[PDB]
This record gives sequence, C-alpha cells and structure tokens, in this order.
Amino acid sequence: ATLKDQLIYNLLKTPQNKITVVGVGAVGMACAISILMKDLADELALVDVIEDKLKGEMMDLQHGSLFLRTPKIVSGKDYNVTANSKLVIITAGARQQEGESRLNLVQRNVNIFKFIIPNVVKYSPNCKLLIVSNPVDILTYVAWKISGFPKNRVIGSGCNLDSARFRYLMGERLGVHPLSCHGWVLGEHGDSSVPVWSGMNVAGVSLKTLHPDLGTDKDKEQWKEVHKQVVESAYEVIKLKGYTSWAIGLSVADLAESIMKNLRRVHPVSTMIKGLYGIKDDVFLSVPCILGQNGISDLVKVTLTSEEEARLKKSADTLWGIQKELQF
Amino acid sequence: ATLKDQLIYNLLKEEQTPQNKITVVGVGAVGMACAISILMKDLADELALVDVIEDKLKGEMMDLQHGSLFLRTPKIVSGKDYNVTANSKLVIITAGARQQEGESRLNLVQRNVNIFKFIIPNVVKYSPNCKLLIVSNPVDILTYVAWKISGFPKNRVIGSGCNLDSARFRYLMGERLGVHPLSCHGWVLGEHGDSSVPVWSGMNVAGVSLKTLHPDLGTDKDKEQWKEVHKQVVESAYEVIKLKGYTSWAIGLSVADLAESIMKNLRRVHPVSTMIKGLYGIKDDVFLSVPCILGQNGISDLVKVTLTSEEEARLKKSADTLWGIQKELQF
Amino acid sequence: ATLKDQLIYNLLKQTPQNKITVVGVGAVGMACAISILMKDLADELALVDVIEDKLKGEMMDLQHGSLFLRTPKIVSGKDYNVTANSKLVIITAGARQQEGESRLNLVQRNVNIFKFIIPNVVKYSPNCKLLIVSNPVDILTYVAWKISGFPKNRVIGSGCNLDSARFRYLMGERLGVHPLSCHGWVLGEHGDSSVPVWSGMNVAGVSLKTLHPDLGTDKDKEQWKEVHKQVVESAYEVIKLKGYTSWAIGLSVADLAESIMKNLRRVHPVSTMIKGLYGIKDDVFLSVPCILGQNGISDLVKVTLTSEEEARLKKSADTLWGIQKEL
Amino acid sequence: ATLKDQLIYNLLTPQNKITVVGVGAVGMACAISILMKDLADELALVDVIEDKLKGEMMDLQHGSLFLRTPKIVSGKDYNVTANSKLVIITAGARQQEGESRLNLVQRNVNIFKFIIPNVVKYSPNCKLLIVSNPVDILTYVAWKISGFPKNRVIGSGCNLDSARFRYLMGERLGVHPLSCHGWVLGEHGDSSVPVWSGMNVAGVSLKTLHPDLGTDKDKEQWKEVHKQVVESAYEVIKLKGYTSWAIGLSVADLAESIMKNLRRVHPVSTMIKGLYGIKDDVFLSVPCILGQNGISDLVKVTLTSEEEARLKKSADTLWGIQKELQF
Ligand SMILES: NC(=O)c1ccc[n+]([C@@H]2O[C@H](COP(=O)([O-])OP(=O)(O)OC[C@H]3O[C@@H](n4cnc5c(N)ncnc54)[C@H](O)[C@@H]3O)[C@@H](O)[C@H]2O)c1
Ligand SMILES: NC(=O)c1ccc[n+]([C@@H]2O[C@H](COP(=O)([O-])OP(=O)(O)OC[C@H]3O[C@@H](n4cnc5c(N)ncnc54)[C@H](O)[C@@H]3O)[C@@H](O)[C@H]2O)c1
Ligand SMILES: NC(=O)c1ccc[n+]([C@@H]2O[C@H](COP(=O)([O-])OP(=O)(O)OC[C@H]3O[C@@H](n4cnc5c(N)ncnc54)[C@H](O)[C@@H]3O)[C@@H](O)[C@H]2O)c1
Ligand SMILES: NC(=O)c1ccc[n+]([C@@H]2O[C@H](COP(=O)([O-])OP(=O)(O)OC[C@H]3O[C@@H](n4cnc5c(N)ncnc54)[C@H](O)[C@@H]3O)[C@@H](O)[C@H]2O)c1
Ligand SMILES: O=C1N[C@@](c2ccsc2)(c2cccc(Oc3ccc(F)cc3)n2)CC(O)=C1Sc1ccccc1Cl
Repeated sequence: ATLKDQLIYNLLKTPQNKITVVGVGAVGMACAISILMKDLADELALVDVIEDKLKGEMMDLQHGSLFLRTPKIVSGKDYNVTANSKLVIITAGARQQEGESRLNLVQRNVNIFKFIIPNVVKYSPNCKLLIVSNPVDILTYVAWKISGFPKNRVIGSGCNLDSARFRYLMGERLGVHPLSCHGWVLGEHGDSSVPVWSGMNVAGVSLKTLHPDLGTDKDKEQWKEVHKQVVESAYEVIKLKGYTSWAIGLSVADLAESIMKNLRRVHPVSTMIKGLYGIKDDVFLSVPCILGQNGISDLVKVTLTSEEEARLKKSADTLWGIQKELQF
Repeated sequence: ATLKDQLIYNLLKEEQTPQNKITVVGVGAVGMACAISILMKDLADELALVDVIEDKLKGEMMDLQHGSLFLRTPKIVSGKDYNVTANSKLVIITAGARQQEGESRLNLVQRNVNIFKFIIPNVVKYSPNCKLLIVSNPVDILTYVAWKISGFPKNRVIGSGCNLDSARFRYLMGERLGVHPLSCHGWVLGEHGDSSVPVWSGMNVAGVSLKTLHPDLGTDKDKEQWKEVHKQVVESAYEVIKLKGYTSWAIGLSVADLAESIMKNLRRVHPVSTMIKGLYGIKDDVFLSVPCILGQNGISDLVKVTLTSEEEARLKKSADTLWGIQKELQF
Repeated sequence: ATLKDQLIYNLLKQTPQNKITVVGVGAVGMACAISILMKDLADELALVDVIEDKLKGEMMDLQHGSLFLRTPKIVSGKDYNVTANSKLVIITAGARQQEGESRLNLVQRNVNIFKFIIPNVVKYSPNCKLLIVSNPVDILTYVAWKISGFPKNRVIGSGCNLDSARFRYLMGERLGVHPLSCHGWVLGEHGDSSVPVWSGMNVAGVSLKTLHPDLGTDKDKEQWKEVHKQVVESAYEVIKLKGYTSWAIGLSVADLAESIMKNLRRVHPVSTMIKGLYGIKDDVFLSVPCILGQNGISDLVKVTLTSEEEARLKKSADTLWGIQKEL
Repeated sequence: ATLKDQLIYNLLTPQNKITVVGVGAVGMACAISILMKDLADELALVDVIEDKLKGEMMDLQHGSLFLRTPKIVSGKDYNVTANSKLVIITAGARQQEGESRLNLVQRNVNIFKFIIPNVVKYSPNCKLLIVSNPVDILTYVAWKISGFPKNRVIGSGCNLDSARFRYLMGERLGVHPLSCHGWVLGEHGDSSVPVWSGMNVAGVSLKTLHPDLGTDKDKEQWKEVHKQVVESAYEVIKLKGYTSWAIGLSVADLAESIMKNLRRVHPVSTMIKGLYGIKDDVFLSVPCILGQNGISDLVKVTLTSEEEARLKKSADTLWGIQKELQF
C-alpha cells in the first residue's frame, strides 16, 4: 500500500486569484517577491524566453513555500501556464542604460509586446494588464492597441513610483513619514513628469498657500529641486547599482493590492487621457485613477494651473509624436 | 522663516535611539533578499546596510528608500563604516564568496574566514549586545568562526543552518502528499550541505508517523524512494545555481523567519547552527544544525532529538567532517 | 453638475469574488467578523441576524473602521439576498451554553434555527462552503449537510480546531515553547467526549510518549491527562468568568477561513462525516484531521489510533449518532 | 528527570509591552486589534472586575496559536503592567439617568486618581493613551496626575471622528477612505470642528472646486456629512448599546505609529495652550506627529475665524470644568 494511500483518504479529485508576471529579470522578480509577501494571489505564474533562468527563479521561490501563503507557483515559456489570471504584469524587455532615455527603448520593447500581448490575451481574456516595461506610457498604449481590451483593463505602473519617491523626499525635508506627506507627480513616467505644487499638503494644510514661492524659481527653499531629484532618481540608482528593482516591485504590489482587493484607492497610473486638458490624441499618461477589480473605473479630474496644464500638454505631445510612428 | 517652521511646531529635540534595529552586512543577492523580506515583515524600526562596494551599497539603499511609502520601517541607512551599525539588536552576515556551479560550500571556508576576521570585530564594536545571524557559506563553520572572533556567549551566535534545508524538504514532502508544507513535518539536521541528516523518525502529518505507516521510509529497499527527497534537498542549491547562477529568495525568506522569532521573542523551534559539544558523542566545539528555541536572547535552549543508530552515525560523520576543517582554521 | 461629477470622471457603469457571510452577529459572529476583517480574507463581508437593530449597529461599527481595513464592502440585512454569491457562509447563530450546561442540551432549539437558515443560505449561495460554529457543532454540521443537500466536502464544522489550539497553548506553557512549535491533536466530539491523541504529541518530531511512556496514563507523575481535562473544561471556565467565549473561536474560524479562501491545503481538526473509518458505519460527523482548501474538505488524514483511542472515538461517535437519528 | 528536561537542554523583560486598562467593550476591541497587528511582545490587562478580567485574558490566551504575542497577562494589581512602552486607558464609570456633566466627569477623575499613579509607578517611561470619556478633560487629568511631559500624554480625541468622516466622504464619492482626506479637530464629540479647507481627493481641494462646501448656502449640503459624524455616534449606541470595533481599530492605528516610531500625522488630543488664542492648560485634537516619544510635533492648521472661534469656545468650556475639579 502506498504511504499516501495509508495516510490520506481522498473524497474528491481552478485558481480564483491568479497573478502572472512576464519577465523574470530584476523588476519581474521584485514584483513576484513583493506580491507573494503581501498574500495577493493563490497562484503565481512566471513566463520568460530564458528557460534556465525561469526554472531557477521558480524553484528558488518554491523553496520558500513554507514561509508563504501562495500554494502554487508555476512557470513556462508557453503561455498556457498563465491561463485564467486575474492580473498579468508585464516587466519583459530592454532596460535603459546610464544616461539613456526610456524613450530610446520604444522599438525594442514594441517588438517584444507584439509577441507577448496576443499570448497573454489568448489565455486570460478577462484579465487586467499591468504594464511596467519602459517607456511605460507608450507601452501601455501599445498593450491597449494589440489586446483590443477596453481602456479600463489596461494600466501602466506610470507615476505611482514617481509620486512615492516625491513623498519620500518631501518626508525627509519635513521630518514626517511619506504616508502623511501628500503630493502628486503626474504625466510621463520620465523626464517630462509634472509636480502638482497646488495639491501638496500635510494634514490638508496647503504648502503652496503657506509658501506661495513653492516650486517657482522665486523659492529660497528651492522645492523645484525635489522634483528634479525625482526625475533624476532612476538615473542615479542605475549609475550606482546598474538597474532599479525594489521600489518598482513595491509600487507594483501596491497597485496589485488595490486591483485584487477591489479597494477603490486613488493611484497615479498611465491611462488614456484623450478628452482632457485639450488632448485630442490617444495618449496614455499618469493621472489619479480609482483602482479596483475592473482596473481603472474612474479618473480624478485634477484642477491644474495654466502652467501645470501646459506642462502636461507638452508631455502628451512628446508621447503622441513617438506613438504616431508605430506600426502593428 | 522656512515652510517646515510655518507648518510644524516642534515639542522635542531629536532623541534618536532605535529600539528594533537590524543590520545586513553584504548587499549582494542574499543580503538584499534578506533586507526586502525583513522590510516586508515589519521586523525593524531601523535597517542598516554595509558593504565594501560603495556605489552598489548607495544604489541598493536608495532603491529601498524609494519604496518607503509602501513600508513601515522609517529609517534606512548604509555605509562602509560600521558606525551606521551602532545599537543593532540583530546583525545578519551575508558577505562573501558564493559557490560556483558544482563547487562545494566547504571550498569557500578560507576566503570567507579571511573576510570574517575584519567584519566580526567591527560589528561587535558598534553593537556589543547584538545577536549574530550568520548566512555566509559554509554557514556551520562560519558560525563557529564568528563565535570565536566575537567572544560572544554561544546563545548570541546563530547560523541560518538547516532552516532552509528543512523548509525545502517540507516543500517536496508536501508536493508528494498534496498537503501544504506548513502541515508536513520533517527535520533535516547537521551540516547545511552534502552531509545533512534527514530524521525519518520525526516525519509526520497530523502527528501520524510516516515511518510507522511505511517502515521502508528512508531506506534503499524503498519502492517509493523517499531517500530521493533528501537527495533533492542536498542538490537543490547546485540545481538552482546551475539554472540562475545563485540562490536568493528562499534564503532571504528563511532568514526573515529566524529574525521574526528573535525580534518578537516567539520561542519557536528552528533547525539552526549551534554548538553541539556534549551531544551524540561529539567532544569538540562543532557547530551544526539541531532544533533550537529562538527568542530575544538568541538560542536559549536545544531540543534533544531521539535518533536511530543510523541517524546518529550520519550526524556524527557530519560533525567529524566539520571538526576536521575547523581544526585547521588559521585566524 | 454635482461636486462628485466635477471631481470624478466615470469610465465604467460585477458578481462578488471573495465574499464571506457571517450568520448571527452575537459575541461569536462578531469575533469571527473582526478576525476575518483583520486577516484580509474577503473583498465583501455580509452579516445576517434576526435582531435588526443589533445587526445595523454592528455593521455600522465595522464600517466606521474601514479606513484601517482592506475589505471595501460591508453589508447587512435580515433578508438573505445580501448573502448572494458568498464563497463561504459561517453559521454562528443560536443558543449558547449557560454555566454548567452541556452543548448537547442546545440540540433541539438550534436544529429549529437551522431549519430556517440553511434553505435561505443555499438559495442565494448554492456553490458556497458552509462553516458551522453553532453548538453542538458536530450534530449541527450533520444537520446543515442534511438540510442543504450539499456534498459532504462543502459542509465543515469548526470542530476540534479550537480544542487542539487550547491543547497546544497548555503544552507550550508547560514546555516553555511557542504553541506553533508544540504539536498535538484533540479529535472527535467538540465537547466532553474529545480524544487526546497522546502518540502524536511532539516538539521537533520528538515523540513525547516515547520519551515519557507514562504520558496520558493515570500513573503519570506529571499528570499530562490534566492538560486534556483543562481542554474539556476550558469553555466551562471561560463561561463561568465572562459569560461566554468569543476571541479564541473567532481566531480559530479565521484560521479555517484562511485555508478555504486561499486554497492552502493545510491539515485542520474539523467536523466531517467519518463514515468508513474506525468501524463507523453511520452518517456521524466529528473531528478528524482534514485537508482544507477551495472545495472545503478534499481529503481526510487516517490517524493511527491505539485500541483505547479508537474505542473512545467510537463511543463519541455512538453518542452523536443516537442524537442525530432522533432529529 | 522531567519530560521537559529530557526533551529540552537549557543554555540560559518585555521589549515591546502594551497595557490596556479597562476590559470593557472598548478595551477588548483595542486588545484584539493590537494582537492581530503584532504590535507587542507582551499584552497586560487590568480591571476592577476580577472574574471578567480572568475570563477575557483566558479567551485571548486560548487563541495564542493564531497570534505572534507570546505573553498575555492580567491582574487587578499593576505589577503586571511593569515596563510597558504604552499604556492605554479605556476604564470608566457607566453614566446614570439623572447625572449632570460635572457629576460624570468627577466620577471618572476619581477613577483616574487611582489608576494614573499605579501606572506611573510600574511604567515611569511609558506613553499614556487616554480613550475614556470626556477624552479631552481626562487627557488633561492624566497629564496633571502623572507629572509626565505633555509629549507622553495622548488622547485618542478626534482620530475616530476623522475616521468616520472619511468613511462617509468615501461613501459619497465611491473612493476608499484611505484616498479620501479630511480632518475633524477640536473637542471629541458634539463640538468637533470639520476643517472644510483640508478636504481633498488626490490633492484636489473640494472647497476650491465647490466654494459653498460646509456652509449653509450649499445645494449638496456637505455640512450634513459632519452632522452625520456627530449623529452616527448616537445611532450606534441606540442600535447596539455601545461602540467598540471602530474605536479599537482607531486605537491600534495610533499604537502602530507609537510602537514602530512611524512619525505619521494623526488628529489626537494634546495641550494646545499658546495656539488659536488659548491661554489655559486645555487639551484638544490637532494633527500630531506620533512616534516612539509620543507627540514630538504638531501641524499648525490655518483655520478660518469661525473655525478658530469654535475651538476657543470649546477650550473655554473645557477649562471651566477643569478648574472646579477635585484631584
Ligand atoms: N517605474 C517603471 O515603470 C520601471 C522601473 C524599473 C524598470 N522598468 C523596466 O522594466 C523592464 C525590465 O527591467 P529589468 O531590470 O527586469 O531588465 P532585465 O534584463 O533584468 O529583465 C528582462 C527580462 O525580460 C525577459 N524577456 C525579454 N524578452 C522577452 C519576451 N519576448 N518574453 C518574455 N520575457 C522576455 C528577459 O529575458 C529578461 O529576463 C525594462 O523595460 C525597464 O526599463 C520600469
Ligand atoms: N546559508 C544559506 O542557506 C545560504 C544560501 C545562499 C547563499 N549563501 C551564502 O551567502 C553568501 C553571499 O551570497 P551572495 O549571492 O549574496 O553573493 P554576492 O557576491 O552577490 O554578494 C556578496 C557581497 O558581499 C560583499 N562583501 C564581500 N566582502 C565584504 C566585506 N569584507 N565586508 C562587507 N561586504 C563584503 C560583496 O561586495 C558582495 O556585495 C555566500 O557566502 C553564499 O554562499 C548562503
Ligand atoms: N468552538 C465552538 O464551536 C464554539 C465556541 C463558542 C460558541 N459557540 C456557539 O456559537 C453560538 C453562538 O454564540 P454566541 O456567543 O454568539 O451567542 P449570542 O446569543 O451572543 O449570539 C447569537 C446570535 O444568533 C442570532 N440568531 C438567533 N437565531 C437566528 C436566526 N434564525 N437567524 C439569524 N440569526 C439568529 C441571535 O439573534 C444572536 O445575535 C452558540 O451556539 C455557541 O454555543 C461555538
Ligand atoms: N474616545 C472615544 O472615541 C471613545 C469611543 C467609545 C467609548 N469611549 C469611552 O471609553 C470608556 C469605556 O467604554 P466601554 O464601552 O468599554 O465601557 P465599559 O463600561 O463596558 O467598560 C469599562 C470598564 O472599565 C472598568 N473600570 C471601571 N473602573 C476601573 C478602575 N478604577 N480600574 C480599572 N478598570 C475600571 C470597568 O469595570 C469596565 O470593565 C468610556 O468612558 C467611553 O465613553 C471613548
Ligand atoms: O461613539 C461614541 N460613543 C459614545 C457616545 C455616543 C454618543 S455621544 C457619546 C458612547 C459610548 C458608550 C456609552 C455612551 O453613552 C452616552 C450616550 C450619549 C451621551 F450624550 C453620553 C454618553 N456613549 C462615546 C463617544 O465619545 C463616541 S464618539 C462621538 C460621540 C459624539 C459625537 C461624535 C463622535 Cl465621533
């Protein structure tokens, strides 16, 4: 008699909260570990083109199962392992080098998405797509176009990380935890991001009202340097360690939490902003969105100054110029 | 007239003294996995990172700091100088040479003994009352080395040991039986490596002895070949190294688990590297994994496992092999 | 337009995915609710009771703590339409023991309550798992299974999960080890006829019975039988002191709910139909270690019992069957 | 030797101790919330009703397997309280039918006259977190009796009022309370002040978008949201007889910042002498930076002439009661 038969009496012979991570590099694995440690999924699937690395990463995670509450960890080059995922996170692709723009990655990662997106949609037609690969705003547009999904189920990580870094720096300046420091960085996840100085507050006390020179060139405290630091942060980290991983992994797990738990929390994520701020094109960029079980259900209509709105329009114009030049 | 002064009214001068400080030495794949795991388990109010590569260290620290909004650890610091390490309750050593494909952990001994000669005195200088958690390989020998250099009592010197081996064994057991590893009980003791001992007698699900049900358990004449489960545990690191170049996630999770018991004074039983002199006929200062009670003072107690003649012989072989290497140690 | 319309632009104009219902909002129901809420097990919590004021007050109190939780929807109502598409339905409704009263003395008045509750739950959540807490839990799990017409896998009684948790707490206190590291099983009836499996008692896989052969024997100088007697009497002791038990059972239920909602496939001592084991030929429900996941009880662990242990379980089983057939 | 000696070979103070004084509905909700948030390595409970206290402690202890707090203690004697980092006061007299305001406040002062010296004796370096009503007056009372610096004396104050306000705001807008920002300050209860200027979603000022916000000339009547905060509090009492879960969660949130030295901003009762023209030793809710030394800083909120007057009236009324009190 088998030991299993002697020990266990079987009564009877489909995952409810499945998450897939595409690309098991530094970003993909940081997302995976953060999601597993937050108990967001009952099943985790991993996909990559490098079969050895993929099997090794899956095994390393599986060896930690005793310390996790995610009972099934799967991987494969074939997308059948991704079937019936509630959320699919795309982190596959070329990463920006020291001093290189994220916009220089566009043709390399567009070609990667041309293969990935149809495979993901085939096995999880009702999933939400969470794009992380750079340039995140353009690649969210690309994923939306290739998938044919409604705009609500296509989300780019966007400025959730930029806003998180801004709040970290704000917190460091004021001696307050980032959770209690409120500030929004919108638009392009990159060089043309927009700091909304008007919305900056601690305990609902407007920083701009207290200090009218906030973010202007008149400012003796040079608060504009906080946003420069945000723009330059990725470049700085890339210069020091070769890539960024932990902060984005944590930012993704935060977005995944609101989606998986249907929290309806407000996050700055890449979404289609056509019809807002005089944008007439199919441009994707970060604006505050209500995140839940159906992805982006609503958009917060931020009151911007004429200067803030102009900066956002410049960001959108730059992104559309790149987007027009794409063939699918 | 600053914005800070206009917004905030200060009641007290900055009275900095961290109550639950953790330090990670070595910010490679292992150190960073340990750091992220500890950060996501809210085990510390302060995290300190040390390395010899200053750029990598600054980059890693910054990457973690950029995630502060999503964490509940208000202070993350780093530096080449151990003054950043001051008053840590727990210091985790992950610095050093790692095995290449097919290389024994025992081949790393001279290289990492050489670096421990520098690290251990620096950690003890700034955190004299800390608990030391050794991860660097060979973990059993390096726990002995850390204990000898520090001059600390044996309770405050802990090696990660077979906590990971036992965890991998339970994962495989669980997969074979269709039960969560949490409900599958089994112990891998001794050397964190090739000479680890599977305690077949203690293997159970719901207190039901697997050896009693299947007397062939762990033997060569076993039709089910359960001895292969332990073989898979021994090879696991080699197979992962072959595939991705190193191991990181499972060890970081295993370290965070040990840190949880220490920081929270849980008094949970873990298979960790400790001095086993006086047990199983071992007369020498050998460090190897045995089940220990882990709390706020590190290892407070040892579980005296009843072993079969075969099991005890295997453990004695492990201890003999480790002492032979320890004997020749120059430091 | 409205401030809401000026501030928020709507994109989308769905069935609950991880819904849990708690029936009965008394001390037990509310302890289960708070435990489940703090463990992030559900995206929707529904509450049902017959006392409408108490139900509204409890719902509101929970809703006022929403900022500190990650369960976005908390609903309540006397009508079971609020319960629709629940993955798990927890029954805590009914009469509780008075000081010195047996759980078996609640059977007839709690059977009548179930005759009304179970058809209403099955109507709105036909594919749910039923988790019975109301006493006598073993008999009422049988009752819920009979009324629902559900397969035995989707009908679970909280059973000896709490008895085993209390046993491990006491074991831990005696040994100076965390209950997590102290292993021991209390099986059978959640009550006076529960069975301590002395053979399975261990720390780090080291058998306590092997080390101390007198374990759970009358001769035993350390009197380890007293740990089990303390387990039997625990509810009686707490009832005498505070009037009822709530926190420990809430935590125990949340633990069972975690295995079910997350499909963990952990082993728990829960009330299930044991027909076919230990010479039991009747439709008796009692605690045995079960594998708990998304389909409830998928498997049963076949514990090796001594002739005395098996006889005690059979006596427990005989007592329960006698009551069951008379309903 | 003993089984313990045969099994375990021995080789060899609480670092994160929390005390809850008063094991009523509030105290027990605080206890369960703190236990489920892993904030302490030791939990101590104190009350005057010895049976209820022992029963509550036991019920919690029986759930030890599901928790990560290795030691739960209780007792009428404050020696169980020794070396607590945080002491939470939820103890209080149950108001009688006739009772005047001063009658009720003096009865609670009489309770504090006994509690506060006993807590300070066993935990001289602890932070005091006052929950007992009237929270503003009793925080002042605790500060006076203890002799502690104002940073180590905190009143739960308006944290619950703000939490309820955000819940209602969230329900109006279809946004999670975490993403709805709004502050209710001043006197906890009927005389609380909604700061309309600070109300926002994603940093978008609601007052800027809708200038009639919180005024009487508002078609949307947002003033009703604050009325509902003051109103829902009475609604819970009428419906279930007390409030527990929301305040328990609110207190655990405050405890988290203190224990983990987070330096998060909370609306808590503190001494506001020197602000808004207040010249007396009055305790009111303002946003404070909470960490390992309690209140280290405060946020200087810009208030309207009306908002400033309300706070001044509140402070004048509180001081009038405070000078006629026997200590
Ligand atoms: N805030 C952000 O949005 C943010 C932050 C950091 C990095 N990134 C981006 O994330 C991406 C990845 O970063 P990284 O550090 O992990 O790089 P990486 O080199 O570590 O990993 C990329 C992985 O993608 C895999 N891959 C390539 N083509 C694939 C395909 N067709 N299918 C499946 N997998 C494929 C590679 O094999 C590799 O494992 C980059 O585009 C980077 O710029 C975004
Ligand atoms: N016990 C276990 O279960 C287990 C599991 C996996 C790996 N390991 C071990 O952990 C160690 C590290 O693994 P890894 O993958 O992180 O290697 P790694 O090369 O990626 O990282 C090693 C780090 O140590 C640093 N370092 C070297 N000398 C130092 C010094 N004198 N002071 C401070 N830092 C110094 C390096 O600069 C480097 O960043 C190895 O010894 C490895 O075998 C143990
Ligand atoms: N380990 C265990 O299994 C365990 C432990 C503790 C208590 N219990 C049991 O749980 C049950 C409840 O305990 P309690 O302390 O919460 O009692 P309680 O009186 O405080 O609560 C019972 C609730 O059930 C409600 N109720 C009654 N009939 C109902 C109906 N037809 N539909 C909906 N709700 C109804 C009541 O109105 C009441 O609110 C008891 O049967 C008790 O013995 C079991
Ligand atoms: N600040 C808030 O937002 C808020 C919210 C809800 C309740 N409350 C207040 O909390 C207090 C308690 O509420 P409750 O529902 O728990 O009341 P309760 O009557 O149920 O509990 C009070 C407890 O205090 C105990 N007690 C009385 N005197 C004592 C003493 N000298 N030492 C130790 N314990 C003593 C009682 O025995 C009792 O157990 C009340 O003052 C209430 O108004 C405050
Ligand atoms: O939730 C709450 N419940 C309490 C209450 C309720 C209505 S007034 C006071 C509460 C608790 C227990 C008994 C109790 O008995 C009463 C009832 C009415 C009284 F006038 C005085 C005491 N009262 C205590 C309390 O402070 C709050 S919070 C709160 C109260 C009023 C307005 C706004 C807020 Cl946020």
